[PDB]
Amino acid sequence: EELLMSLKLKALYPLTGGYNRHSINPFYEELVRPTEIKGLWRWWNRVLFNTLAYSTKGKLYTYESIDRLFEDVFGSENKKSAVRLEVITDEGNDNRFELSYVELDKVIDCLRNYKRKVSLDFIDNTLIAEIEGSTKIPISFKSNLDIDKIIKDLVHNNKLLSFELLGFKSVEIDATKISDKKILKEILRDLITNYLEYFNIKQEVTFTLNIYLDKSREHKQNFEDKLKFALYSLLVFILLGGIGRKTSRGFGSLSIIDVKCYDNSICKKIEDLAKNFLKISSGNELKSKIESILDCIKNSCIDTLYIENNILSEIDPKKNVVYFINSDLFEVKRINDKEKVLANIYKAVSSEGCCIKSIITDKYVRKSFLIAFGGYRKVEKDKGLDIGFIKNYLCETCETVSSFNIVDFLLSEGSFMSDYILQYEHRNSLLRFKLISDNSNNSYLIGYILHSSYFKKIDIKYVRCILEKLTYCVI
Amino acid sequence: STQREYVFIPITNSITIDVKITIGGSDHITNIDERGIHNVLVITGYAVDEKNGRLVPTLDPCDYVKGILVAGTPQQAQSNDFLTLKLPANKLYLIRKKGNISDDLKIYIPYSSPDARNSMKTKPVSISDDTIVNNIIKEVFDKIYNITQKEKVKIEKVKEDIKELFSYYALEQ
Amino acid sequence: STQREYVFIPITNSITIDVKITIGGSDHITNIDERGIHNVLVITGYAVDEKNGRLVPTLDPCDYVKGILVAGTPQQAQSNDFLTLKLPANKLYLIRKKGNISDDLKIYIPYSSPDARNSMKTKPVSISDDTIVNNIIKEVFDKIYNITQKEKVKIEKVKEDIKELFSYYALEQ
Amino acid sequence: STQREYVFIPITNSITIDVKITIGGSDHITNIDERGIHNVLVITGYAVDEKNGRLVPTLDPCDYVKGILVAGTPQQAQSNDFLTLKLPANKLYLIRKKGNISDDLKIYIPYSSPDARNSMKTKPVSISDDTIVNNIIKEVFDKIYNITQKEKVKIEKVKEDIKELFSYYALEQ
Amino acid sequence: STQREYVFIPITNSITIDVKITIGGSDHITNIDERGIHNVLVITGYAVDEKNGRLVPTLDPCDYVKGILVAGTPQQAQSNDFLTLKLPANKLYLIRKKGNISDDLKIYIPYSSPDARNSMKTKPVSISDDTIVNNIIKEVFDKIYNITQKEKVKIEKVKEDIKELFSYYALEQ
Repeated sequence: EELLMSLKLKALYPLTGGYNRHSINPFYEELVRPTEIKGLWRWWNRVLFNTLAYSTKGKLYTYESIDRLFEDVFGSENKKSAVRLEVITDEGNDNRFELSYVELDKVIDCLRNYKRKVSLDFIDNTLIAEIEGSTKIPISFKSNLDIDKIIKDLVHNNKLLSFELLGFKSVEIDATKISDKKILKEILRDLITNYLEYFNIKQEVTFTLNIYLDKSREHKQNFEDKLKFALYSLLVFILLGGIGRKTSRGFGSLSIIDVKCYDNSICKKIEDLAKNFLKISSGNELKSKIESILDCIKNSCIDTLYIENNILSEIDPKKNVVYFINSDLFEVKRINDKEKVLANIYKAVSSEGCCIKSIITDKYVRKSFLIAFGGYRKVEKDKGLDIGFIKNYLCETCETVSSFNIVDFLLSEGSFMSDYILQYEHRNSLLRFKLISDNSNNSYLIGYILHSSYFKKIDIKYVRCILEKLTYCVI
Repeated sequence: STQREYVFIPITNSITIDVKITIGGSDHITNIDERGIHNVLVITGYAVDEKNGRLVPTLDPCDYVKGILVAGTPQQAQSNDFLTLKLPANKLYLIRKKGNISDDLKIYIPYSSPDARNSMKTKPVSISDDTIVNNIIKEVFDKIYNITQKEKVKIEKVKEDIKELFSYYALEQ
Repeated sequence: STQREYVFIPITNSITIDVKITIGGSDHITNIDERGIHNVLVITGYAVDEKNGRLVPTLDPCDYVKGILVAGTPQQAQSNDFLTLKLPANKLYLIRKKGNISDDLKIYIPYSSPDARNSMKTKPVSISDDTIVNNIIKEVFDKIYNITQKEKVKIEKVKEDIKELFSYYALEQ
Repeated sequence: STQREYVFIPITNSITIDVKITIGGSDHITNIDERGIHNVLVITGYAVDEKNGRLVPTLDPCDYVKGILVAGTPQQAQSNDFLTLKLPANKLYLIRKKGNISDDLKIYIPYSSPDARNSMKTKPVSISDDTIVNNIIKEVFDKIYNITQKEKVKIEKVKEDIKELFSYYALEQ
Repeated sequence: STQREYVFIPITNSITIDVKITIGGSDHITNIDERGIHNVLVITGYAVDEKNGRLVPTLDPCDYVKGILVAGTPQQAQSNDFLTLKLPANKLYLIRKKGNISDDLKIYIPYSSPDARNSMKTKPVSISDDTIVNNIIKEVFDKIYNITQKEKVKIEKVKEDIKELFSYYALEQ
């Protein structure tokens, strides 16, 4: 009903996803999805709210109760959202992915009457369709988009990209039974489209995130307060997260290019806080700005008003898991070249990485650290390394050397949290890297670690400079 | 010509007579107003020298000391064992920074010798022992920021955060 | 016992005559284990001084320099200019850290005076332009390390590793 | 430097006269480390000529032969009809790669004049019927690899592979 | 700064000397890139006066004048006629949006005081009779957008919407 506040934003190497899991498809390109922005804003709002409610009342609330609490600004199945998102990309016109021609029919001959895997590799500036059955053929095509030979080697070097590329790189054809050139040609044509679309990575996407507020939602009970907290959290999302895939590894990292507030009584305390980022001379300046905006909420912002409402629900520390920001962990550096940093994040967060190998030794703690802070990791009950060592280091009781002790991680009595830390595949990373920029070429690197409810009195003192040394090595 | 001086917060009694100047000009970097302490400085890589309280250097970035900035130069009986430093007000790692700065500051750190004949086993130290707490609330914080019990009758706040905002690493030798 | 000296790796050739002994010890900290340089040290807060290349201590926690360290004795008519210190070998931010240590060692470090005369604006710089990698591989590595053509023959490894790894901050004046 | 020779493997055994180097030096690529074969070279765009076994250069990429490549000299009476040239060890197409080489490789290859008389239509040839292979592991995989019968007794690990890891194309003439 | 001129698109020819800037800058709101026009602008409650065409204000919500947006000042004949205004780039009802907004613009619209002398009834108008379309494609779409004939041969593609898109209202008394 009324334009609340505009934002000019910038995202670097965004890895947005569509139905085909790529930013481009035979029908359109979408480098930024307003749905992802809405969902990530809600996620960051919940994280920020738990940070608030924990830095005062030491409590933590379930995501259900929080979402029910904020459903006046964010809407639910019982109320339409009060804020409406509109992303506008400049030069975000109607492009798509066209694959004009691919010269198959020679890769098909070495396929027929066989059961061969067909890997692809795109290095050497040409597409070479390797065959598991020990055969290699180069393919000639001419496509709509032009892979800029910087993205190629970027994907080549970034061991994280080259990994998630495994899923768009091959098929296992079976041509023993009846197998005609037409369907084989279509199989490999779609394989080639899938591979080629992975390379729509355009650094420095600029877009305008407009936000409209429905004035009909007048001060129902605490609307202005909820809304001001939502805007605080949107700013914190722009300053601590990115959009798309692998945001916890540097990609999609957002940056503020300009901010314009249109309803002063609401966004006047956020437009200034955003000007507070349109220019950043040095790193510690940025770290100071971050801690300022973070503490500004924990005590300086409105109050503990609705935290005293009977709509919330305390978590069960053994069956629920929430995250919340910890201001003590906000390492900052300065980049001077982004691609190299994005490449070295791997060495930072890999169990055999030569930037954490040299920060943690005896390796078990090393595994442990990742398994507690680096998201899900495929653990095996087959070769001893699981036996005891990680099982003893994550244990909340039973020793006092591991600077991290999971709340409900029991030796041989693993009930839930063992089956979540070691079995749940979709577990985010607490250790996250963001790449920020001012309107000059001052590129920094926020490192930070989200605080999780499943920790039993984390040693903040230890990781505070383990994380510092990690930021040191990747830069 | 507008200098400043850095003062630490130990668990020892080495704080009282370190500088002469309490004003110098008209402003100080560390501040106190209704909310807590501002511009609390942190110098990384340095530990304290509690016996003759000074800053002992090491090769650790994890080594750090949190302290206070006043306006002045030390006692005008120094410059043989201290570390001066002219910085453009950016390279300083403040804490709870509020106001705008001069973009030119001269800082003075109480510096010491490495005494390279023993193993530097640095130890983390918190701020406790309300004896020394209540001591430094006035012996260095009312010797400088006297305002307490005139306008800063809310001295509990200064208490609240000096118990937590400060900590360091020392040598205990 | 165990004593070594740190050298940094700048863009300039201010490293040539600063020591008496090149080898010193049968065991160096930075062994070339066929994979490139190993166990390299990073120094935080310090910036190089290309004109008389040494290390000035900035209290900036984001400033840093990274170089190697090996045994020897740096022109014993010194220590009015070097920060020589012994440490239990673990406070070092040793990157590429391959093997175990002796849990104590003394070390020399080059050091320029405080020099509180100007605005210490710093500037980051890397090691590219292999022509400026040949001079070092001949004058810092072919000097200190005889590993050249005795164990590894594809020097290209350590060449790219020194033209990618060592990057630091210079005070540019 | 580096000098090596490649030996194809057909369904027949006409290669009783082969490379002489048994011990020779300290480099052999098609090693077998308790897991089967590693670093089998695939010469693409060729076909075998088992009757005087020689890789017949065609222009169709689907054609390929797979065989052993090791350090050695063919006969001291070769380099006449063989194909020989040097490559920097990053261009040859190996499989089951376990390590790299010294980035240099000069290999003799069994080559032929393509005999542009009878139009060379190929056919996939497998390696089955261990009745043949059972002697190949004594006529080739022992004539050079006396490693057998003393070091490793997981022989099927190096039998069932050759039953499927070894195949090629032949001009049928 | 940035100022825009509202060249409405009627089937009249009285719009020859209507700009004091041809292009001047590098930013036109209305564009043409191989698909048609963009950012055509509509102003409701206004009827042109094609007999010396000027935007006359009626209070009717069902009038509308559609035109293109170009940059510049009016003629050197201004300050009495145009209804200049500064809008925050979101008050613009732009048909066929393609780009973004400068977040604030100066617009000049050729405005005529209503001349409250007659019942100012009006009538809709559609742009037909390609003769006038042809002459306006030279008058404005070669004089403003000389990009025609440089790449754009699909003028009939544009002529199509010119015959369709820029309907308007005029008093026609």
